[PDB]
Amino acid sequence: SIGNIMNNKVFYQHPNLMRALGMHETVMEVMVNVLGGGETKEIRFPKMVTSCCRFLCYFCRISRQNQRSMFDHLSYLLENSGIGLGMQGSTPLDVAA
Amino acid sequence: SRWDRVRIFRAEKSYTVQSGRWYFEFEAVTTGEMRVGWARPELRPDVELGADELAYVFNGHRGQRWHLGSEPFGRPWQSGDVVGCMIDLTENTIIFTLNGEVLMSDSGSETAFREIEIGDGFLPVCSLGPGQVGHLNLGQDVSSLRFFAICGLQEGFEPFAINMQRPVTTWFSKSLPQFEPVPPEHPHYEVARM
Amino acid sequence: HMADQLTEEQIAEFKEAFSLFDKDGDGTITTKELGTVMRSLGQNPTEAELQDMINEVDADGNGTIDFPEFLTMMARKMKDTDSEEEIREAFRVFDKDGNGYISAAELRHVMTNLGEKLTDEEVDEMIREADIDGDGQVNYEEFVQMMTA
Amino acid sequence: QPIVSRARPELLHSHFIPTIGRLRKRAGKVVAEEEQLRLEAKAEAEEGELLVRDEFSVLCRDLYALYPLLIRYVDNNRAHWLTEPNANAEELFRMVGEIFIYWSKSHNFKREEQNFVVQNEINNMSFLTADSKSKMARRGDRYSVQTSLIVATLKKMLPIGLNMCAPTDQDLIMLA
Ligand SMILES: [Ca+2]
Ligand SMILES: [Ca+2]
Ligand SMILES: [Ca+2]
Ligand SMILES: [Ca+2]
Repeated sequence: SIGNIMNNKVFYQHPNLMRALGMHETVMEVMVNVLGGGETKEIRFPKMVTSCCRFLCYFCRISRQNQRSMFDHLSYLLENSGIGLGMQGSTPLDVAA
Repeated sequence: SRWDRVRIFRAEKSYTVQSGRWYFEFEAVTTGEMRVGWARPELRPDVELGADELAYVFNGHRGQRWHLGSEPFGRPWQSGDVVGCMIDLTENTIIFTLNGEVLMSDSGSETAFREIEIGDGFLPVCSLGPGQVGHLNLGQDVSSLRFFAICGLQEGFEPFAINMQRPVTTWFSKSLPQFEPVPPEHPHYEVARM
Repeated sequence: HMADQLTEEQIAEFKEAFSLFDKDGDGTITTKELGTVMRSLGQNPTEAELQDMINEVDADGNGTIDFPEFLTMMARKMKDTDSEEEIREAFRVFDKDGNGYISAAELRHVMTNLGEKLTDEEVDEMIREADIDGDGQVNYEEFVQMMTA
Repeated sequence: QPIVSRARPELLHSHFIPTIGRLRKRAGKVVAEEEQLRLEAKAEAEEGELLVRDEFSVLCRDLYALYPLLIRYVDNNRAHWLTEPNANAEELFRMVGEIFIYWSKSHNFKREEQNFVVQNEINNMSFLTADSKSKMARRGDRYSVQTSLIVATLKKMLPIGLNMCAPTDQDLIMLA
């Protein structure tokens, strides 16, 4: 689903529409639920986590308004970035950066 | 020899001027290698005038001005020509005139040198080459000057010795070798006391 | 950002170009897909350089090129075309007519459009500062070395 | 310019003084019109501002047709005038001085002179260095206020004016 969205021209032509749909909030909530479970001993479904994180990184680079929207969850991303070191690739810390 | 070629004449260091506008004349009896201008009190006797930063002189043999090198300026003089050296320490400029006509460079520059720092001050100076005769007039008698009224009087310049009883004492570079202590800062020679 | 660098039309054109490379439609560009279009253009590269020209833009290192990476490549290409030529457009803003000199009337025209207003006399003050030649016009060479008018 | 080097002193009174006087009164007449326009501000003042610009432009042409000859003549005769005071030389100083005052006060006068030099490619440097080249001796090459003939002629005639004043008048000059 993330790959299809990032393959769609509308996702890049209308960043405001994506922001209105709350797409970044929905992806973030899915990611933290996986990170919330097993937050210290083991992170499972690593491919999903790095797919959501990579999606959010490209989401920020589309426009400054998208980047500002993700900036409002900077503290939310940081508190989930303590165990993100275990996963390699795109991490919640990378999204915050 | 290399040293018995140029004889440098300058006023005594007690006449150093650090302010005001001053004027003096130099008559070229001959037409050979002679330089005239203004020099700092620390002028070195064995160095050609204008070859370093201690003198601002005009070479009338071929029309050059000398300060840290040579560059064309003015025209060569003839026998009997009078060079009027003028320094303006309020505008930091030096003006040379030839028979009352201000000399100019290869441009509209009416001044030979500009933005000269006062520092220690300046002294009238002249150098004569082999077989050269020149007359230096520092203006103790204002009537003796031949072109001061034509160019220099109305500009606010004064003769270098306008109000002086005795003639200005002059020092010359004597080409008699003498033994002197080796300078502690000599560029090439160092003496170590063991 | 992509929105700053690219317009809606450019994004549509890039997507069509990406779909031209991706004949399968899976959303990724493989080496054979990249190699096929190169042969259509005449070049016959080897897989050694073919992989290198993929890794040079492949961000996640999966070995395939997707649309987000393809757009990021084109975004850089549009951005890096202009490096220091920004002064050329600034010169043309003051230079309405199109020649190589900035006139006082032209300087009046831009100053009229801007918020600050001049009393038709101080316009000569800054133009003579910028114009060193003294011809009353500031050329491109005088503008870049020092900008006041 | 080459033939002025042999000019006789009689040309100062016979030719130069009457000619500059005509230019001086023409300059005063134009600036009188210029100040008339500004005292009554109107939307019609623009229609008439161009008229004085044309009058200044033709005036600057006449000045640049005589000053280069006058400048060379002054250089070859300034020494004699300073050595022996001359009533005619002092009169010429007043004429060139008043033209300079008109040039300094009037804004259009400076503008038209600058336009005349650049559009006609007047060197304004050979006119001041020809004597140096005759004797076999960048910044504002297009135009500069320093090399303007209106102010260059005055500076060459300035010692003549200062020669009139006695040294006791220096205090009065500062007060004025
Ligand atoms: Ca494919
Ligand atoms: Ca990829
Ligand atoms: Ca223009
Ligand atoms: Ca210019």
